Amino acid sequence: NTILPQTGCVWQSLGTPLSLSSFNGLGVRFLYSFLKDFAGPRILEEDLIYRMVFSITPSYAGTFCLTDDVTTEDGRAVAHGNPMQEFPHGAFHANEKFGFELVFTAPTHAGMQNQNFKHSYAVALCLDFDAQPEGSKNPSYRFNEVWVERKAFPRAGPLRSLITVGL
Amino acid sequence: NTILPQTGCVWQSLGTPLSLSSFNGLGVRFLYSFLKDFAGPRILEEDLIYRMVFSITPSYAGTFCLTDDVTTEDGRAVAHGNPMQEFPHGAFHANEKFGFELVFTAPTHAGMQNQNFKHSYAVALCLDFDAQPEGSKNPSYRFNEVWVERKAFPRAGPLRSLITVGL
Amino acid sequence: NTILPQTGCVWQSLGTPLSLSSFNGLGVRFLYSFLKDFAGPRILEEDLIYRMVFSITPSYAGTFCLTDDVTTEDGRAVAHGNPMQEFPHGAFHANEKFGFELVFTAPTHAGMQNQNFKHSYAVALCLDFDAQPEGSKNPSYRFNEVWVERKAFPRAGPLRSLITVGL
Amino acid sequence: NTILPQTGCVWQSLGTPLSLSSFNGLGVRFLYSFLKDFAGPRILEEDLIYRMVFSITPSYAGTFCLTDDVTTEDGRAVAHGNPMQEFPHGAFHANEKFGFELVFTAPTHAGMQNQNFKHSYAVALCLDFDAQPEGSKNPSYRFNEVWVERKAFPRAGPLRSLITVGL
Amino acid sequence: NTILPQTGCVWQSLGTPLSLSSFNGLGVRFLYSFLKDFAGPRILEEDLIYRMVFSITPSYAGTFCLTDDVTTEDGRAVAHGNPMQEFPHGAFHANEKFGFELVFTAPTHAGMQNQNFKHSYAVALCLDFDAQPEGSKNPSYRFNEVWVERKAFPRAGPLRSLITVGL
Amino acid sequence: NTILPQTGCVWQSLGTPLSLSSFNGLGVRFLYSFLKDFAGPRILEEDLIYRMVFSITPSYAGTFCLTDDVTTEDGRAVAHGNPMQEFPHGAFHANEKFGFELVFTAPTHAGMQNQNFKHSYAVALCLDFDAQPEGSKNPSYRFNEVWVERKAFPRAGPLRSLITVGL
Repeated sequence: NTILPQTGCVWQSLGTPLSLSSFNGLGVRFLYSFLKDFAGPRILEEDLIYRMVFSITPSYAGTFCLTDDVTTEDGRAVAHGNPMQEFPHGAFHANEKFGFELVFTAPTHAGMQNQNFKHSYAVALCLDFDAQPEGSKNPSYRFNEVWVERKAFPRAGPLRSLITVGL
Repeated sequence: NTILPQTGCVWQSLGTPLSLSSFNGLGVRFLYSFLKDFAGPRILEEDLIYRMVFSITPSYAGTFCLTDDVTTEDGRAVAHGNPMQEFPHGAFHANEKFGFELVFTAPTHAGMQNQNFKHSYAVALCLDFDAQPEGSKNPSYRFNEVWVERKAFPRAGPLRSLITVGL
Repeated sequence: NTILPQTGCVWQSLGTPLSLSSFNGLGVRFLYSFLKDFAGPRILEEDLIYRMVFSITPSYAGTFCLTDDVTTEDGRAVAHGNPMQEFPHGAFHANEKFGFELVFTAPTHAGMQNQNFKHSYAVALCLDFDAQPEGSKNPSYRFNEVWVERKAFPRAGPLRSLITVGL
Repeated sequence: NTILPQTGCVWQSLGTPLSLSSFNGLGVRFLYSFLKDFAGPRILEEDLIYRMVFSITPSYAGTFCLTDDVTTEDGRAVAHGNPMQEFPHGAFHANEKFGFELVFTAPTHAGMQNQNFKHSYAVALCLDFDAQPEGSKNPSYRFNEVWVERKAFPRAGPLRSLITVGL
Repeated sequence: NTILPQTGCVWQSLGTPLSLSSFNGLGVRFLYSFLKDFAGPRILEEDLIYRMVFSITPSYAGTFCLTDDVTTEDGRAVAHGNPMQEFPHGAFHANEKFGFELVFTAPTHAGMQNQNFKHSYAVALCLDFDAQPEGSKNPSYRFNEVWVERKAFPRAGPLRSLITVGL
Repeated sequence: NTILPQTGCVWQSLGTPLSLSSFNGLGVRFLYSFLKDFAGPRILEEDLIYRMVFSITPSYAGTFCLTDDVTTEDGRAVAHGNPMQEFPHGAFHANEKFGFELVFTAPTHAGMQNQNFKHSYAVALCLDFDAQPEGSKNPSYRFNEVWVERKAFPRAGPLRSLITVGL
């Protein structure tokens, strides 16, 4: 029924949905913007990340890809490069849900340390919207679920400081 | 740092805060009203319940107790009986946080099945507010945390149906 | 001298006598009305019940039987079906004592869970009084003893909270 | 939750409450008056008695003690001696509950045979009430619980003579 | 030739066909309405249910699904929610036979106790009929077979009470 | 509670009641007329039959017996021979239920093959009604239960062809 984790790993959810705008025909969002928001326990610089799973609902049609080259000079991201070919890509229709999973690896081991997603491994997620009518409206999009696979940590409980009265 | 569960148990949280009113000088809330709201997995009729932990913030001063006899005839609960003496009781001040833990047991085993909290084991939680001024305002109260200790179930993950595109 | 219980069971008494009326020629009383009154420890929904023993003293003559079909539309029970043939039946005389024992079983094990006596196993006890004189008086009846066979629980003692002074 | 009995003993209750009067400023009651009233099985002359537990609710203030010397000449007990110092003693307030436990021993073994509480071991319980107003009212007192610890006997059951009809 | 049961289970049939009406464009029937009708032996509250198999013949075209949310306010069921995705769904044509099998499970074991189909697991079966002509006729439907998989119980035989004469 | 089958046998019921007429003072029915109607699985020519159990309700008084000689020339059976003395016989009253069991054997083994009940082992069942009033009414009779003991065959299930839709 659910995707199973590896031998010593667990899954963790982001917790809240989020909505963004088109902002000049395409939307770009770096993977380190998502990773700095998990808060059950936070993620440290040297923590290995194994997988990620997404779920988006757009309001138009277009294509998506994962790219490393992103050209921008002020605010808006204006252009990007060619899709990388170890991460999925494809096209989507309006008001339909699509989702994918990413796998991360290093030349000598499985996983990637959290600090590397900011130096030398700065992958981004780009959505391309096609139509260009004069009278129009910026096609927005909304994230419904974000998951990350980490090393196993203990389950949450209640704090002893909660108990003031006694028996 | 946190309260540890028993040998084969786990903790589970209710998820959202809630606020109620005084409603004629005292507030009563049966424990089966709380138990029908847990939703990670739901609780079934024959599931054993071991403990509970609470956290409330009132807006006046008074006393609290756990009682089995509750007299009511329409809507409002008007009067209650004497506090049971295997569950805590005490007094609280205005705008201060107090919390306690409950333990449940049977004559032959530890725990209590969920269905019994509605027949023959219908415990309630009662808050008594003292002052009676003519010009006044119904002292409200707010729950900040509710936890229950259950049998161990597997951790949540993402659903395979989330993935539409592929590599 | 006394009836012996099974290998891991004990007997328990109801504690108090009770008297009822004829109420239109016959009296009906469901077995779940008796079982909700035992109070040494109370009985829970999933507790297995093995046997029962009764003792009644009527004030007229008639017949008794255990039946599952009972027709009633408001208050009074007006008519019943045919006696079941795994439970006793017979006739009685006025101001004489009669008593019997019942045995309960399931298709795969001995006993019956307490909750079932309310759904799909709702047996009732019916007393039929014969005479129909114009000038008359409702023949009453009185229970002298009720016993149930349960799983073994520990004997009653005194509570530590009883002792205030010390040596 | 409850006081545990010794290795081969059981507890037994007296069954009914009882109320007495002050009767000239103090009330005296010998322990053999209580012991001749237990009736589940009765107590025989050579049965060893181990402990006793009491619970009283008075209607005034005063002191209580266990004494062996009691002076009386007709009806009323008029004066008593000094409290023994292997049994508790203390003071009590009006309309409050107090209780204690007694331990009995012999120079060579634990316990005391029932017949001795009448010859050479005739302990009594005395309640002293203090105030002496002209306009007054005899301070009464009421026993709420009496328990005795005995040798183990089998649990009560129903009698075979109860069953007249059959299957 | 036939579907095989699990290691310690048996199949049982409902015995009789049944016909219903459309009643404002859709028909809803809770699974606990079917389960209270098996009568070879009846089903008790704590009996585990493993599977079910159906067979229906409609008189129009439409779709079917299993849903937990059903909105109704008096008699008629007026609207329902979204189909659950662990139970089948699809479309059917007029005067053709379709059938399916359901599987039930819990977070820790296989099966579901009979009492849960009424609290917190109240699944329903809904049939949607499409056409809306002014001159029309309520599309009826008819059940041809209903089966349930249970724990093994012994085969039926004749009762000794049948034999009156002898050799 | 029920009659137990032999070491490798099972019981099977006929399924439906049936009513017949008196037809000139006596009714005759050969045992092969009953055996050709069982239909769960049908019975083959070489299948061994061990026992049979009956249950009839008449509308008059008379006698019954099992006989091999039956004289008839057209339709009606007019006369029969003497009762066999390895099968029961007796008398019955009006509107009362009577029933019996038959045992079948061969000179070298237990049982009798189904084909033999038509050649050389053609037993019949005859009911004799006594009264002969001019103004009268043909005394009818009705079978309530018929059972046969066979070799063990597997329990019924549902057919795979029932399932058209899928998950």
